[PDB]
Amino acid sequence: SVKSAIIGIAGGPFSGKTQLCEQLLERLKSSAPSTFSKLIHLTSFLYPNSVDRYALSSYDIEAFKKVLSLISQGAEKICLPDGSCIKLPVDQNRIILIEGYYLLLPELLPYYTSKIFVYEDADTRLERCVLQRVKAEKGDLTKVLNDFVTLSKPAYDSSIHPTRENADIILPQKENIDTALLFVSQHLQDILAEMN
Amino acid sequence: VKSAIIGIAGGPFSGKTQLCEQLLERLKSSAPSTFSKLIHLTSFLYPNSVDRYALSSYDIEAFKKVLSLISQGAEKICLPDGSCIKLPVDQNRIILIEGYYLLLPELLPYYTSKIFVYEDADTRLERCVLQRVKAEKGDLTKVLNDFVTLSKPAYDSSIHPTRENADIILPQKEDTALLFVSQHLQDILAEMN
Amino acid sequence: VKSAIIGIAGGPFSGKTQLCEQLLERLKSSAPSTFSKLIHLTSFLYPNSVDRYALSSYDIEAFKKVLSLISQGAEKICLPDGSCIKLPVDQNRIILIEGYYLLLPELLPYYTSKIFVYEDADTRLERCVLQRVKAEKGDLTKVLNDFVTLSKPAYDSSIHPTRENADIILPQKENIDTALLFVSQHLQDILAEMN
Amino acid sequence: KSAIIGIAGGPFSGKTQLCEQLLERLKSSAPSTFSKLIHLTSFLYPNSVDRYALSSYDIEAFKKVLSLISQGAEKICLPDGSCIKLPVDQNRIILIEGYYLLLPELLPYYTSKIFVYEDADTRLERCVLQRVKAEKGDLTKVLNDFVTLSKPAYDSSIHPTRENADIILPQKENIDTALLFVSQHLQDILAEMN
Repeated sequence: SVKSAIIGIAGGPFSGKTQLCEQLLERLKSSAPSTFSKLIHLTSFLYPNSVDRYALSSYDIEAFKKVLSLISQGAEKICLPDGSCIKLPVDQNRIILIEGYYLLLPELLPYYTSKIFVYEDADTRLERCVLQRVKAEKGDLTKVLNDFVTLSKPAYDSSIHPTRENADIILPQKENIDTALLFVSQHLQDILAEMN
Repeated sequence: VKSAIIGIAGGPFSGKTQLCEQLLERLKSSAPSTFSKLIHLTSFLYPNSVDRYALSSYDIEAFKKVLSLISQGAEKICLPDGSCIKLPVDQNRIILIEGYYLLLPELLPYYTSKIFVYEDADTRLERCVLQRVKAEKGDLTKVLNDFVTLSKPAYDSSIHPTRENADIILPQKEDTALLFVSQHLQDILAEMN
Repeated sequence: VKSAIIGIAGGPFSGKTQLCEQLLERLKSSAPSTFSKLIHLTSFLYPNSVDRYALSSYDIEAFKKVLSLISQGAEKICLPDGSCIKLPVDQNRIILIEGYYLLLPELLPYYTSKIFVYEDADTRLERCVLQRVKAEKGDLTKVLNDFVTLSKPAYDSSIHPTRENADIILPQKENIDTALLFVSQHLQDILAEMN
Repeated sequence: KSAIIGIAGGPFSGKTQLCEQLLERLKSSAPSTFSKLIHLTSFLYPNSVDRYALSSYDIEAFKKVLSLISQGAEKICLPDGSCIKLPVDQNRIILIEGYYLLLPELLPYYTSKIFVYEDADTRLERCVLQRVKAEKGDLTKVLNDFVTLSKPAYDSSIHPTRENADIILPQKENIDTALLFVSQHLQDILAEMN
């Protein structure tokens, strides 16, 4: 009865996957308002008091698998290690967008209806990091560079990057990605059309 | 009055050609009222080019002008092949194009969609030997030599860096890319109507 | 009693074993009074491992003990495979070690110097089948399957990201004589400092 | 008699600083041996807004300078106006540094071929630390120069040449380890010269 679609959107640190997911969510609100849609952040599954948000070792992957299964099974309430609880309606079909670094672990692949990897080069990602944290939020340039390079870079190199080819769709990031946005939104509309 | 151009690029032995042949047959079976045609970038090779992989073997400006004419709604286009195609002006047009260098910067603005079929070089070499050696019974050494001495420098220096000009990169698993791109063409056909 | 440890890593079918033997020749002929020997990381595999490429198949902690013992000047060291290595204590010693997982963060402090033999994936597969199919007349299909299904995930997930831990990355090609000479000169610089 | 050392690398990889310190070490340690550092930027086309792109480089002029040093000519002038006098009574060590030294056409002229490798985010970090934190330039303009000009040039034209090097030296934010490696290599070349 209650059908659910899960979209895993992975990517490296500062690849803009959250903004991309908000844009997809706009299309879902306007084109399928009777379908329940929601964005979930993999960071809500960080272990409590984790120091390194980039490292795979900081993520409760089993809790995430349990949440994925509960969504597929038609559950109405899911609670996350965050402390957050999410009401999932049972009088609508559901499409859950999920966003994070480690969505494409082999162990996780069978749970997704669709799999996307937001690909951006390391320098462009560092540029986004600097423009957000230094230019906009007036943080300290050296500390921001060091957080990126000493913490985010080893995590990306060892654990995130090798999962990128597990995606069905790799989205290369640019100044304007409107065409790729409509490819993906049309794909999600096709998913809901078959689901409904 | 409307024409849709779909560029599907990819490395040597990435299967992009068969991908477009299958999409072409699906257009023939499911949308005969729409004009569909597949153009191969090899139609723009220079005469008697020994190296089909190398960028230097391709008349890129001739390809840019054929693309521009298709974008402007031209009714007849002629190729360096010597062949000429009539594109009807009383039908919507959906043009599949396949080749190594479709995603050079100067060509990017003409496409309705830009797709790169991605595989790792060892995967592509495996495909190359399974076709050329196991099926065609070619000499393993000569096939490996063609791949590594001719196709690999071309891909490494001239094809690979264009992959990020695509709107969509399809990592190939050996069916997935075919389903995605056919659904994409259904959406494009509906929007063009 | 001084010891220099050279860690030589690389992917599957990168030719690092052959390169290490070439380095060994130059050590034998150039510094015969220094003890030199090549050790393979494959002697630290767990018994009856089905996947020789996977990191999970390697007793890395035993490898760390052996590195520590070599540095401490030990004379006899036995490996998980059953081998025992006699290292003279009346000579200085240079130990070349060869394998997939040598340049892993935890292991970096033990090496006197660190090399990664780099080769692209397609040329490594070419080496693989030219050895195993053209020379050894194995089955082309099974060889391709072994490379792509077992060697390739191990390399992509665990070997490749360690390559930039090397002091020297050696790009593989038909003629590596210039790079071979560079590395041999480096190793004799190490020996000259040791004496 | 003659040694040509090509040290290539991407934008903001520190190959210039490394080569400068190698040249100064050569001045102190082998003063009887003629040492000179040639910058590929001396072969930029006039009024180049993009110093990174291959198309802004007079490569043919660079190959002719390479051949003239190989043949032992006594002066070669560079497109920027500097001229090099090569003594006929001295051994010579020519350090060369630049993005495109490892184009295939140019490979045979070198005694040694080195690529200073660093990841693109590390090189952007070097660029920003040097030109924003140290030289007090505008962060947005520096980032735009790196990403819109240096990055396409590196990705399409510098990167693919990197495996033409004999030796790739991986580096992080500083250049000390590469400096020691190449310093010892130059000492071995000098010993061979005597």
